[PDB]
Amino acid sequence: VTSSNSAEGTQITDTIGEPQALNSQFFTIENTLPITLLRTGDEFTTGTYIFNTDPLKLTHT
Amino acid sequence: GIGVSTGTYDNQTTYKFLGDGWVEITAHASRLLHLGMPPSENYCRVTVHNNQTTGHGTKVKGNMAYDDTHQQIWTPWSLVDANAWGVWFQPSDWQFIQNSMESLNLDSLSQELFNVVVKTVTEQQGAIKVYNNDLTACMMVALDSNNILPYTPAAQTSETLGFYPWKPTAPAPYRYYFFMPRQLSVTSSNSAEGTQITDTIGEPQALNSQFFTIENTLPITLLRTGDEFTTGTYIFNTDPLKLTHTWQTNRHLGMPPRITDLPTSDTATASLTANGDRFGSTQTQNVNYVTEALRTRPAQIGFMQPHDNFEANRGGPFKVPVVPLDITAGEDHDANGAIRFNYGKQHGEDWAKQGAAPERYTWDAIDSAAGRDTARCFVQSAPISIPPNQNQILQREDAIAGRTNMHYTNVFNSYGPLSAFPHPDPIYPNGQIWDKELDLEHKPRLHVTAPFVCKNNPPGQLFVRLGPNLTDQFDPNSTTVSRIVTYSTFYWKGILKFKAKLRPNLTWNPVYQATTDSVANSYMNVKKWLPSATGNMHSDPLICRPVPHMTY
Amino acid sequence: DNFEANRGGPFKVPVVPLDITAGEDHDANGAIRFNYGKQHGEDWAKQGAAPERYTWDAIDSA
Amino acid sequence: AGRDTARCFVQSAPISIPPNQNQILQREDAIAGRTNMHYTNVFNSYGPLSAFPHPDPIYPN
Amino acid sequence: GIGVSTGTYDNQTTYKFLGDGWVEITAHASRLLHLGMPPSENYCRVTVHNNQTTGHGTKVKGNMAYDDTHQQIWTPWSLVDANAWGVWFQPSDWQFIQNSMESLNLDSLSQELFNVVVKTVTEQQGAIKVYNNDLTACMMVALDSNNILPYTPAAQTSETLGFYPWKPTAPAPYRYYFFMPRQLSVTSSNSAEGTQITDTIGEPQALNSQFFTIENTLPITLLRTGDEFTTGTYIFNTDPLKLTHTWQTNRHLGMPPRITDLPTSDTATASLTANGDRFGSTQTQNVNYVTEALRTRPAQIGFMQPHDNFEANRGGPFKVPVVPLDITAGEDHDANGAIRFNYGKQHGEDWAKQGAAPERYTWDAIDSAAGRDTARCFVQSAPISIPPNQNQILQREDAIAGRTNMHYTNVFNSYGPLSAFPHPDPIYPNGQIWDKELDLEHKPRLHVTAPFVCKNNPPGQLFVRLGPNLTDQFDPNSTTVSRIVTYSTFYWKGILKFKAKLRPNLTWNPVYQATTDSVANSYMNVKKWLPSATGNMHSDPLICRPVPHMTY
Amino acid sequence: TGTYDNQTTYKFLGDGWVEITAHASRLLHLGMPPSENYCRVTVHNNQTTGHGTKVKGNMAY
Amino acid sequence: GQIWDKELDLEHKPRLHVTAPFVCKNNPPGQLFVRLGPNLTDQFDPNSTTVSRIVTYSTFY
Ligand SMILES: [Cl-]
Ligand SMILES: [Cl-]
Ligand SMILES: [Cl-]
Ligand code: NA
Ligand code: NA
Ligand code: NA
Repeated sequence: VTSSNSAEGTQITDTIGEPQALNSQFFTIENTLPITLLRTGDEFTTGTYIFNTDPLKLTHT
Repeated sequence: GIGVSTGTYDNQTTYKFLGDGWVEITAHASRLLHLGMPPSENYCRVTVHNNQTTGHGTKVKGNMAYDDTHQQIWTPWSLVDANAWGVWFQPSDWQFIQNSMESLNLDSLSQELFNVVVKTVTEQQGAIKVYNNDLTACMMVALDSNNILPYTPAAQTSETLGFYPWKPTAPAPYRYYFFMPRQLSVTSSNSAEGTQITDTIGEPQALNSQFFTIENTLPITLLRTGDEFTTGTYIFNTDPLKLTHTWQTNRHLGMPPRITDLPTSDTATASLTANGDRFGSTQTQNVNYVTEALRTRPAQIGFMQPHDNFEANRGGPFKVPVVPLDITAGEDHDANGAIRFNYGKQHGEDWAKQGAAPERYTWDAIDSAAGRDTARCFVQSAPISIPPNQNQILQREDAIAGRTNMHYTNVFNSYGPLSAFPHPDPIYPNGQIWDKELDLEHKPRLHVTAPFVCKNNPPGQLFVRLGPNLTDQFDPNSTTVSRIVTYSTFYWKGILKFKAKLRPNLTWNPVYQATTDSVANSYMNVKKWLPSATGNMHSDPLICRPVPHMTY
Repeated sequence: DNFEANRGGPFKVPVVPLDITAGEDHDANGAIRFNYGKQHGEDWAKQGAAPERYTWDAIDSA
Repeated sequence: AGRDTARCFVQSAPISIPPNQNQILQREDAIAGRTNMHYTNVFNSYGPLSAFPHPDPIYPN
Repeated sequence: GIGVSTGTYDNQTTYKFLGDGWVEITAHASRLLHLGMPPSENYCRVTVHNNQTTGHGTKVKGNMAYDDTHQQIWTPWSLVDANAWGVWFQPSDWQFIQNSMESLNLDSLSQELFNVVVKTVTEQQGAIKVYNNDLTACMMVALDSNNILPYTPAAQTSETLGFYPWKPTAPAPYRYYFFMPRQLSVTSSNSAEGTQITDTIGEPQALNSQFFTIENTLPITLLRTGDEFTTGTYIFNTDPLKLTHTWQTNRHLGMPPRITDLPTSDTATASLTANGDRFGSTQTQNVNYVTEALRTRPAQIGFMQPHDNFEANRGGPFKVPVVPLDITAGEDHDANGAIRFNYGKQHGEDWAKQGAAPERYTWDAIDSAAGRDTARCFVQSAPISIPPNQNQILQREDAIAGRTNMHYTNVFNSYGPLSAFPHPDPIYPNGQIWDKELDLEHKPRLHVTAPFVCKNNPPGQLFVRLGPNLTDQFDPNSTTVSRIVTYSTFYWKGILKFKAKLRPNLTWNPVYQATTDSVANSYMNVKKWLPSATGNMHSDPLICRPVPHMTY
Repeated sequence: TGTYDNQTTYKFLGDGWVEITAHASRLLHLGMPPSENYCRVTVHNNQTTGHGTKVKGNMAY
Repeated sequence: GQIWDKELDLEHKPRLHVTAPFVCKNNPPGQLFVRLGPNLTDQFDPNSTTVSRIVTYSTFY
């Protein structure tokens, strides 16, 4: 953290590190999901999903 | 039933897989206990007042933090407490669970006392001691099923049973807090010498006095050598504990901005489109542009906590607890509630180490996404202008109320409706496992000292003590007490069951695992978990929640 | 306008979108400003790289 | 569950004991150069770890 | 069936736990393949003879090891081979299996080809190429169920399918060895210049000639764009593979000698009773005493192997394979069969690396108890005397037949009825998985190139090729061939199932696990399994059998 | 292989309850990816001029 | 405005989200991914980093 008023000699530390073992997560679509191939005569459906959420008031207080 | 055992020793951990990744971890634990007669035969209302005017006293200026004054009810009873990870699993077990499972939950608890032996000591000449069996003598046992008596987690003061099966242990003596008024005024070393420090302790109050006795509240079982005692099975009702840690911070939530083009070489960077022309949303409408730092995120992961905040009630001053989060790059320990504890040889300290001083360790939250780097934090005046001149930005350096070291971050509370954070990590082996909830209408969202809080009523405390072994001469109307020197030993078996689930595996890259190595002086060197040439053991805190997990 | 920092970097802490009052204290009550393209509202006629911008002020007044 | 504002205080960290006047904020100290405005006046300690009883019923009003 | 897909892409690995620690690992693998027309339309009997008198030729003195001469039948067909660990699991999977399981076995194999597309290429002007669909064109497929044709494991020459799902691959061209006499004489650089090196290759022999054609031996399916082809499920019959390594060597087998007293301090040693008075047994009856080194053990763990032994048959000289065991402290690589292999970018090499040179890696057996430290080995004359004078002990230094570098260990064979050793480790991801057994009355106890050898008949090889796409002008009686430039692409899905069992956990100390780290330049640095700024991947061989296990 | 439909239909079940069914349809365009593989890209605006992070007081950028 | 949102996978969750009115109590609707299949040319080498593909694009409803 610095400000325009802040002394000129002051050096700004701006660093970025190497990928960490504890937090690295590399996913690929190919390896995690089943994939459907669609040629011109094909089509694809998700089927119906049911929401479970709370109502939203349409009035203000 | 003199010459026949009344129980079985068993300290093995068995895993039963029911399929679908579900596992039934049954931890058997057994220890040989030693119980000596109480120094006093009755209940005492003891007071501790360290109001010395020198050293670590409370009378010396600026020594509030050193306060130890309080009143307690000392009882002739002892408590058998096994509420600590170290009692149930051997290192490897903990490792295996942490590396392969992703969820863990308490299922049931059972315990029993058996093979009781009572002995008396008499003198001889040279003088040597002789030990005899008092077959008819007995040991008293009581179980508080409804938790009527004050809850006292022994793990908090390293007084649970020993973490080594082949080594004997002893129960901790039972004692509990009693109300006593306590006032202590605030001062600093700089503070004027003439200034007088008020250090007072009052008389027992009618509105808050509670004196309980085991004898008057619980049914007591007498155990002679041929007897044994069981608690029966207790069923836990607690929430599951995640065995993974989170890493996504507010900066990693959602759709990353779209890069303009792919890097040109393996060493190059890529650039986004101009701040002024980028799409997105912010909550600062004084500037016409979006940036990863200004961009609106769903909620706030982690939050600023007041440190090192001390508050005061009738009882006295005390350090307000804080949620254990990541200590960040900056390593702001106290600001993110890192926990430091000191323990004995029975609970980890190297047996070889000598001196009164205990072993100490500082636990840093595994999670890397909810901590706070106080140094890099700051608040900007609005309407917001960028860049800000020194008068429109409050940062670390700036001092509060003209105090060089007191910065805004010290009294800043960021907690709010949008705050989200992980659960404190379980700590093997010194950590407490479960905890009784506070009997208050409005309860806390969690406890710092334990991962599992009983929604209903927690398992009851197990109390023991030797029966007064009187001598030939006894007078009731006399305060004088004569008793035959007696002590006893007995075994304790406990059965703790967990329900755990094996982890999924979807990342392409290998994941971080808890391992051991041969590199000298490494924290994870195999040599630390092996015996020495003369059998000295050493059990250091083990890592946990090694595997990372998506937060959003 | 509170900024906090983690391993990742500095970031503006979000705030609950409430009424901006008579005083019109925008940032203090989390008004939301967003910039969007022609596909999502911007006038198709408008020209230039700059997107259209709008500031949403919570309907609630209490 | 009450609070004795007078005896309350905050200590700078890393924490040192005893603290010199510059590493401890207490009642006396004034905020924004105002004699009677102390930190306790604008301090909010509420948090995930806060627990307290329910207000008492008041007979007969 | 023109505009409709005929299959599903799926490359996910699913774990199904049946309980009791049993797991059903189902590995789905899918790749997009590219097939071009064959350079030649027919079968060729090609010969390779590197008999140059300079460089790496066989005519230069002492260059036997460089021999590459042989004859082969080159076929216009291509082989789809997925027999390699890298095809089925992503790094993390392998890690998870190695860290948590203790046993692994092959269960079933299934494959299918689908979504076939055939295209023709024609020219244009500026000249640019244009691509069109040949809807009516077809691709030929054949499956050798009974393994009539020569078995050719593509893993041996890094020619299996690519280890990256999102990247395209291609089948390897089919070819097989044909008998041809081959003689090459032994020489050394020191060997006299006038000496003439005999380097001969003979004419095809009647007794050993076998020319097979796909057309004449297998039924062939024609696949047009709307067709698809399935192998149906094959069931493996192989033995389980241990996922642990052994450490006990002959020196750690049985009852350790009884120490006289426990060490006096944590730094002290303990001593046994005098050699002359100690109880026990030895197989050297010239000395009246027992010692850990002389003491009789149950059997011999590991054994001495002849290296670098070259033998010769009609075909030519060849390096005799050796059982992959531990390379010891001494690091005697060739003496313990360490395996070194070179592979392409499709199979691991860093995509970023440039130059014709492939990436190379040397695999050292995980097991630490069966290797041999040639340096420290030795043979003592009997009757045995201790200590032995230089004339009654043969050691490393001593030279055989007056050759400075040829020591007895080079031609010593220790194999015998008492030899016991572990199975070669599986090698992810370059390693072959299963292998066909040799059709000889007396078979080998194992194979070096693969962990699973099919007791019965192995899964059949899958062959493919483009159908000759003729032009308007064609003459049969002419050797001239004109064909329309054609190529095709199609998908391949495979399903490999394993039966594996979760490991037990009984040691007190934490056990060695395969982990990842952040330390720069570490072999196990996370950065190796992540993509680069431009997407360059790198998949190095991963450790396996990390957990130790009792041998006796 | 499908039907285009972008109409919003209201179905009143009575008692004031309504079932709003929103149909939405669009024609999409998909071009091939610039790169065939997965990339670990980094963005670092650490310039010492303009809207860089190296200039004093530019954290927000 | 966004309509629904996935809840944060943390033991202690936020009372709401700023970016959306409906937060899925359970699991939210899954994301729909698409991409063109590599359309290779006559010349292709796996051991090469070089990629040649036929220019392709698609449209669908
Ligand atoms: Cl109980
Ligand atoms: Cl097959
Ligand atoms: Cl959906
Ligand atoms: Na600190
Ligand atoms: Na504003
Ligand atoms: Na070697």
